[PDB]
Amino acid sequence: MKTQVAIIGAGPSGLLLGQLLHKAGIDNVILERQTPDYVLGRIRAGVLEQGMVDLLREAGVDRRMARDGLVHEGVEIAFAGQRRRIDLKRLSGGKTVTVYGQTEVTRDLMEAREACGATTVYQAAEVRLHDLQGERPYVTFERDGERLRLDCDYIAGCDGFHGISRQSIPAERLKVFERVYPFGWLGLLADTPPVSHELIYANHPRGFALCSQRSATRSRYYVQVPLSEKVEDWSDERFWTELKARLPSEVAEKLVTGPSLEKSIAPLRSFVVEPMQHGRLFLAGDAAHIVPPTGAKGLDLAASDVSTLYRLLLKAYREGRGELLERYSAICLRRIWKAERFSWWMTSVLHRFPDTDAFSQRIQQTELEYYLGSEAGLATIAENYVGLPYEEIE
Amino acid sequence: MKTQVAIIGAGPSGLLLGQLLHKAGIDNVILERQTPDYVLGRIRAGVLEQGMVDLLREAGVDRRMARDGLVHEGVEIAFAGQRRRIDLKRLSGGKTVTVYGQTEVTRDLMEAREACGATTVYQAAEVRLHDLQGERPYVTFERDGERLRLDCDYIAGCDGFHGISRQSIPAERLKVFERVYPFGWLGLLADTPPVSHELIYANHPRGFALCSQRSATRSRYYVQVPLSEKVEDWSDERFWTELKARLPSEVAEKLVTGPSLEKSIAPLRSFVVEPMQHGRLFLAGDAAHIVPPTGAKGLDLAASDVSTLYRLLLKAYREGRGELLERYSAICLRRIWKAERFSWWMTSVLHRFPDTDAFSQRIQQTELEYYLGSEAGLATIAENYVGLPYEEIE
Ligand SMILES: Cc1cc2nc3c(=O)[nH]c(=O)nc-3n(C[C@H](O)[C@H](O)[C@H](O)COP(=O)(O)OP(=O)(O)OC[C@H]3O[C@@H](n4cnc5c(N)ncnc54)[C@H](O)[C@@H]3O)c2cc1C
Ligand SMILES: Cc1cc2nc3c(=O)[nH]c(=O)nc-3n(C[C@H](O)[C@H](O)[C@H](O)COP(=O)(O)OP(=O)(O)OC[C@H]3O[C@@H](n4cnc5c(N)ncnc54)[C@H](O)[C@@H]3O)c2cc1C
Repeated sequence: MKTQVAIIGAGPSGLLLGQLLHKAGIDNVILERQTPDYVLGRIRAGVLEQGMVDLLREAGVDRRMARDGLVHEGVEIAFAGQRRRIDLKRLSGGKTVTVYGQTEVTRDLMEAREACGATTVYQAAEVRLHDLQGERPYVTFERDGERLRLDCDYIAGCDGFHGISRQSIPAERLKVFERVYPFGWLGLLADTPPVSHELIYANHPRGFALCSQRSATRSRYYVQVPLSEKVEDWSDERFWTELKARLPSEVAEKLVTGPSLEKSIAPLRSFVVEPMQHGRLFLAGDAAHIVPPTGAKGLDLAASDVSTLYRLLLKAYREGRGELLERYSAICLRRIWKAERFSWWMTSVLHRFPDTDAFSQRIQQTELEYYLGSEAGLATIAENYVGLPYEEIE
Repeated sequence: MKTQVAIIGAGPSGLLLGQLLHKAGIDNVILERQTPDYVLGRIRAGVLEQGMVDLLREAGVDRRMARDGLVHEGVEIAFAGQRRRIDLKRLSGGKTVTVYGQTEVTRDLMEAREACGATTVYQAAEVRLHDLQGERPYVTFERDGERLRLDCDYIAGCDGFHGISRQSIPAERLKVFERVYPFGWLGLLADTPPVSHELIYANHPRGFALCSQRSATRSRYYVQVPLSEKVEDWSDERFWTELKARLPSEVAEKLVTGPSLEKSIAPLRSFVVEPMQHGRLFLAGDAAHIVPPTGAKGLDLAASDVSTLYRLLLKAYREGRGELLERYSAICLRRIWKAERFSWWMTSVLHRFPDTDAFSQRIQQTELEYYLGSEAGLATIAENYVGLPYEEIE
């Protein structure tokens, strides 16, 4: 079998690269280990920034987001009795963030790709990548017991942290940067009206909590939990009590609780790999980099990687200027390390850390009292939260 | 013997409190373990901010600083080949910093106090503090073998980190916050014209370096050195070679070197104690708090403590409103913890740390690439470097 671009993974990154390219006359095939159903069970992300809003419009898939997504102009941080709002519209010069669930984003792109008739093979087993430094790479895989060959020009690894494509690169050609954090986020999605018009992040003695939303009648809540915990030990009851124990009393009394639709523990991680390419293989999104979700940056980096990868592949097919695709990693990593620093600062000022000594607790709070009470301090959080500018290409 | 205020220590803090009070008709005695000569051998500080410039004028001791001090409008940070200037005048709204040596500051106040005839006892041995929670405290001490009694109303501990007065408080009434850093600053003062019109701070692979000045013909240089080192192992030659090894090549070639006037290793420390008072005893300056010299904040906190202590003692004697001196610590500590966070951030982004793993080196550099390339990021360093506002009293 044959195609121009082969994309491994059909989550936000595989599907958006796939769509942008189909619209530009550049053929592509997506390969996904799981089912449409299993991919849609993953609740993940609520907050989108301008880059990803503009790209979903560039791929003509913006309709349901323009009606149903929520434009937010501020967010609140709760610490030590206080409750402080960062006005993102004015501390960043008009930028806002968009609340629209990741399940929904994925649904819009799964419906769009289906309508145009571009190839997608779900349940594609044991994907292997071959001949990466040659002029004609290929993907082998198994569909219902039969082992098949797909030839392409170029391969995009959009397959997440556990995907086969970063492990398909010689480990000596790669430099891994990692930090594991001693906690996870216990999440709980409920069909309840949210506790505030805006998102509330909270540093509490007992550990972190976050009040998010998916729409006017759906809510997403997290509490920081230890690496030892397991979801079957946190009953809906247990959770709501602990979430209320971590909020300002006049937020917790206004809380409308209800039964979970979904409950799960995500571990926290900072991960970068350099380079983000090998030969004809280009890693994008979570294949190449993980951030802790505290700063809402995961989909911010997927969109700029994908925007950069699409823009350089157009130049390579429409324009014959194919030399420029070796500029991929250097363009991407400048943006990855600033969103990685933002995601770590966020994480470390808002979570409770094991065997923190007296001095560092005091510094952590003073960090929050400074950045939130200073015009310039606030603007450093706000321009990072709404996304920094994109980079020059040529 | 008797006085109104007794001040333990005749460095920048004891002398400035002492002077301000003599001018307001409030009598005071200073007690100092060492000699005038030994106190003046201590080279310490080069950078002063607006609060301390204005206070030295309030105490009428500003003359030689107005002629001889240097007004600086920017400072430079060197990291990874780059060399970036923070314009402090415009990123903070007109504020500047003053380069004038601490030896000189102390000399101006030792000469002023001498002219007015206010009491100073140098070589005062084994100062003990007695009866602190009573209505009539006193200092005992020994002058040339004879053990003498000094009665006062109130005592100011302006005696540094090693002073007897913080140890004179019941250890249970105190909460100590401390961080020891795994390095020191090797310093070297030379009678050479400085390498730049402005101060250069440098993060280099080999460890930290700083290019400072005392005037157009005198220079102050430091290199970060390990806690194991001893000054007799660093010859002037050894030092100059290492300082040149840590600078941008086109700074190191322009360097005019020469023999040391002074050479010494200061260990780095963050220290806070809460409260900053006990009964009739009020700690000020370095008695109460230590910062690493990276942010030039030590004399910034001495001046606001002293300004606050003077202002509340005037109110207590001129106005009979003596209740307000229990507001001392809460007023001071708000300013101490923001200058302590600034001094730690500074310290950790610019020094080389032991068993730093791949991820944190990358974050440390990304910290520097962000704060220096963002308008808001730069303003957070600049308003902290020139000193934040002072606090409301009433
Ligand atoms: C709790 C949580 C909250 C988050 N909240 C936010 C938020 O508000 N905002 C934000 O910006 N980010 C957030 N994120 C991050 C965001 O969810 C991710 O960055 C996003 O899912 C990345 O898209 P992706 O397509 O690159 O990878 P994924 O979404 O992981 O998709 C990769 C796909 O590849 C498939 N694949 C894997 N291995 C193979 C293989 N061998 N062969 C074929 N296919 C394979 C997988 O089955 C999967 O479908 C959050 C993440 C978590 C965990
Ligand atoms: C390398 C270095 C560089 C620095 N650079 C700067 C800079 O550029 N800018 C800045 O803002 N800060 C800087 N500082 C900090 C600044 O030097 C200090 O904060 C400053 O000396 C504090 O003044 P002080 O009077 O409170 O304490 P000190 O200056 O320490 O004086 C206290 C005095 O009390 C006396 N004393 C002690 N024990 C007793 C006792 N039992 N009885 C009686 N008297 C006693 C001592 O002998 C001494 O004279 C630097 C410090 C160092 C170490």
